[PDB]
Amino acid sequence: RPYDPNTQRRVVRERLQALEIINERFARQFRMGLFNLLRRSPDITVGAIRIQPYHEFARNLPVPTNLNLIHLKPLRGTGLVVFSPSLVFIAVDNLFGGDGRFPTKVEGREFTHTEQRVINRMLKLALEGYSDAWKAINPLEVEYVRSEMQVKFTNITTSPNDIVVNTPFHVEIGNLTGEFNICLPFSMIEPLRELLVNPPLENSRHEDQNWRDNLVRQVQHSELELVANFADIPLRLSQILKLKPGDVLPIEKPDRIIAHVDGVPVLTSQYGTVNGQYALRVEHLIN
Amino acid sequence: RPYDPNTQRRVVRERLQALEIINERFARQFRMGLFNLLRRSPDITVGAIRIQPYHEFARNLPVPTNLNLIHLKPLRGTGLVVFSPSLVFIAVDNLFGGDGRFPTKVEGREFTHTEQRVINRMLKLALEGYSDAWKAINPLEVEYVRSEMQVKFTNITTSPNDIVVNTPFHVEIGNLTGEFNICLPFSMIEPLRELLVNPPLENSRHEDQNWRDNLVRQVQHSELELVANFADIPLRLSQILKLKPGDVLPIEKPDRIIAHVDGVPVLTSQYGTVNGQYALRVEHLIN
Amino acid sequence: DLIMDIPVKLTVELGRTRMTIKELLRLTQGSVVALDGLAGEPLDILINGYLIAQGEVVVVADKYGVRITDIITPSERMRRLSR
Amino acid sequence: DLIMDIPVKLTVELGRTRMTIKELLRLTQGSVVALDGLAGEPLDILINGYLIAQGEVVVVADKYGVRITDIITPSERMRRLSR
Amino acid sequence: QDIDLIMDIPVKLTVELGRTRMTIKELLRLTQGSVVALDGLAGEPLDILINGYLIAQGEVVVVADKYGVRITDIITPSERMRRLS
Amino acid sequence: QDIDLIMDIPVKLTVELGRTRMTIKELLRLTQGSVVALDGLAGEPLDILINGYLIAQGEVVVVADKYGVRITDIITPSERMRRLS
Amino acid sequence: LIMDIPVKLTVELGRTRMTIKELLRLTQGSVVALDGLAGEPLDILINGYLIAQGEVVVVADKYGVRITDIITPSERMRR
Amino acid sequence: QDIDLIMDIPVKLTVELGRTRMTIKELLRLTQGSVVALDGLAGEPLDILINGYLIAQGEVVVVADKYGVRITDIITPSERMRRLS
Amino acid sequence: LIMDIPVKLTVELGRTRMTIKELLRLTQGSVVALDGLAGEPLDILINGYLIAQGEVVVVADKYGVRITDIITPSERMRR
Repeated sequence: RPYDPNTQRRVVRERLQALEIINERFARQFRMGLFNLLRRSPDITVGAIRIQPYHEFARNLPVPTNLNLIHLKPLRGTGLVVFSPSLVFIAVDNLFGGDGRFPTKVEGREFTHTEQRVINRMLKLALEGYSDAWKAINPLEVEYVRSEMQVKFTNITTSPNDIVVNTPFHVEIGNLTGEFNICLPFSMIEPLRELLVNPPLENSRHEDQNWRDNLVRQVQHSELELVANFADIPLRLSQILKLKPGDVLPIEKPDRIIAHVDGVPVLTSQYGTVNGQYALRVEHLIN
Repeated sequence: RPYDPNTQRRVVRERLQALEIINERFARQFRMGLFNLLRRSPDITVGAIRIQPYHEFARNLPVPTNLNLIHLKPLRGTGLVVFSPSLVFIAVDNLFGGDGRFPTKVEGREFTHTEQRVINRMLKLALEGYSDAWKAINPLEVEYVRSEMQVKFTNITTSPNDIVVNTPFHVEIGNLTGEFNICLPFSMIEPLRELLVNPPLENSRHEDQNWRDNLVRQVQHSELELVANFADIPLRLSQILKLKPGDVLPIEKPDRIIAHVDGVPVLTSQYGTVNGQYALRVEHLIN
Repeated sequence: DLIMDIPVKLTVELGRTRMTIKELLRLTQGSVVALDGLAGEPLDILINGYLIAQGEVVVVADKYGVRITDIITPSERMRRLSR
Repeated sequence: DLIMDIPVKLTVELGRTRMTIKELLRLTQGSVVALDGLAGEPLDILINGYLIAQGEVVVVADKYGVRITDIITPSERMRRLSR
Repeated sequence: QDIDLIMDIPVKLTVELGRTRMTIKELLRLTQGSVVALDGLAGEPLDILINGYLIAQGEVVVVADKYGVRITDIITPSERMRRLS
Repeated sequence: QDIDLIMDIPVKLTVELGRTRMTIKELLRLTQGSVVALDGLAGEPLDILINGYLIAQGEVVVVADKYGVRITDIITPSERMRRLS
Repeated sequence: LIMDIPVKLTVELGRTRMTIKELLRLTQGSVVALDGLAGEPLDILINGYLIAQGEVVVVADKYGVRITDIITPSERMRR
Repeated sequence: QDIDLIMDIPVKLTVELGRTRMTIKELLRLTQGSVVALDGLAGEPLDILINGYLIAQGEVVVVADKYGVRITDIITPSERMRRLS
Repeated sequence: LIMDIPVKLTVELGRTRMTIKELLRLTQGSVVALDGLAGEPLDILINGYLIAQGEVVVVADKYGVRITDIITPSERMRR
């Protein structure tokens, strides 16, 4: 298995359960909105969050389909929500009156203006659900930018090998079924990677003081190892192999020695002798 | 392989990915504008950026064709955008109503006034896309100058062997296909050669102080080799061959010695002896 | 022995002490702490965090140096690490 | 030896030191730095960046000169460059 | 006297699932196939300590096939000496 | 005390793809056909250094068939001593 | 006597020679070319001392070095 | 101290198409049929000097079947010591 | 003893004898003729001392000198 710059991956194996729960909550807002709109009860199965290069995602995306760009302040970049012909078909059929027992294929014809308007109607609802799911974890301002036909026309990422995240959703209304995806570049969530790795927390006021107090009150007394390096000399394997008792290895004048824990300097001191012991007259702790 | 002044080439092997991305963005503005104008969805394939002498480009240019001159402040010179009979034909056919299933050859007839007018309408859109693609990287003021028939009538470069850059574009609308090129003398981009070699950067404010602080805080401490030249004597291979221990080689009076890294002087000093060591009493560092 | 020439970082340690957060927090200018090592007891020789031998500081003609006393002594090493 | 007559730039070096950007930044008028070379140790003879031999500065009748001691000594050169 | 001037100080934390109390004769008989129970009730919070000192209580979950403690409460002196005794 | 009076001063910068920790017995057995892994996770930023000291973190790309580092962040003291330990 | 001591080693892929000005000009997204050719055997360095040469391979989702050449100081002075 | 009181003073300029770096062993083998390359990139500006001292950079053309340099830039200290090293 | 020492050498294509007023008059695009004839064998000079003569060829997209004549100091005093 060779190494290539084409694999420009910040490969992820964490659970991303914060992303999972926020996707579930967004699907929840979308379900309530879609029940309100189409007068029918749907079910959204949130598929497994997928991590794949942009080229692979574009190839897997069924052409033709509808794509739409979102700008998410304060994060720089763009989101790539993709709506399938199947879901726009089901939505328009249910809105205009039908049973869906007579599906029609997609022949490459561009979507009608009415179909685009229905797409916008469901798109603003999806964006509002996206935003109100986000602001629980982190306040994000999401706004629609423009619509696109082909995936190669979205220029979502600088490189086709750029790593991206895809959240799929399977929306079913009765026997009617469809799918739609939400695509975000991994650079969108690089700054908040740790936030999305850890699960969201509900308490926001009590903890802020109870732990800042209790943690110091209890870590007040807990023993930790420390080692002070009095000297520092460089040698060689030759001198180490020939190292025999009775020789002297030169050392410069140590004006100050460093006491450290597991290597990290914690304080500086001057060595000395007190009550028959190797004592340290400290000067200050490194900040 | 001999050397000739006729090969007056500043031959380029760099990626010029800044030029590639700016060409892609210009093609993007052109695509959106052409969709707005001709009421049809085109696709522009940006061909490989070509580096060739002006005579070779002129020979490769299919005569007859339309050429147009641009002045790009503050850069001195001219751009040489060339529009093909194929694209002007497709544009006029789509504007005036047609399918393109009945193409007509070019018989050397000069373009009609209507055809030149359609050319101007596509040309101003192309120039605006050119400008708004440029000002992301460097603000360029591009303005149409005049139109020309034959390539030998453009006098774009002083010499036919002058090295030039060509950006080709293949524009397809349905089954209809055509091509057009944008030609720039390499002298136009001499000053910004490094700017076009390195990729464009998005951040423009935070970095401007973050890294000013951070690089000095961190390169605050990093070791570097330095050697001081105490003396300087010239010799010959004869004296080097006859050089045997026990001789003296004369040296003038060194009033000041130079301490340098890898050759480049970094400071001047006076030699001396301190605590049993060869010490340097520095005077100043060369600026 | 094709790896004959490799630089290695030597270090010495005086001693350690049971020493906690609040009492190190209380440390200020002139504060004194003690270590396990006895006065005149040989300091410990390590490299990159592993014991090698023991040695004491010696002042000869005003220059400091370290004079070693023992060897790695694997049985003694076993005894030391069994702590 | 058809290349007998070719001028070559000789140079000497006193010593080097572990010295960073801020320490040289702190250097001002009268500042002093040290080198690895011992007092009275022979300076190093190089030409265009390659060691040739070693030599010491000698003052005879008030005129300075360099008296060499060693030869290129390829084994010693191997030992030196293996550092 | 400073508050957080020791901003970076690495400490070692551990977690305990129960404690027991018996003599050497009950452990000399412990070999392969010998199991011993703990007084810790099945489901009570794991005891989070640092450097072998009591810190908190909290249960244990699995994250990406790895143990991870979800703390619930900090130890007060009232139950600290209860744990001591 | 000056700010940029050393305007020209050539330095040597290097980049590290991971660090390891083992003894001589694990390298004396290293010959042709012997491979060794590094603790560096496959995909973490390359460690940019200058003159053999820590500078930045950033990934590696290829430019005109040549290695080239795209830096992302500097090292701050917090993770500096983390790298040290 | 020296049976076991862990050693600190790195693997190096670039040695650009450059002054501080195009460090000062560096920002984020800034790409500097490094003299190491893509595919040239990567050199193995232990505690500041070069030992081996050999390219890079990924094993079990981990970085690793596939070594080919080792020491022979005849190729040391020119580097 | 005068500005242009040396109005007439003939000097010798030269131009260099590249510089190389090798030992005597690589030139003793240089005879008829032996060719040597230069580090100078094919197309970079010729180095204009006077009296063996760096002046400027500029390419070379032919005028009336004769070499002639077209200068483009005069050397600044920043690249002067870069050329030195 | 002197087996290996890298040397500094250049190749020269012009020796215009000319004073400073028509250096002062020089600007961008200024072309000065040089006595070297186009195609005349180019002289090889090593650290300020002429050795060889021979024209210029490009090899592997690199500058190079195709040498023909070498030393014979009989052609030195007139130059």
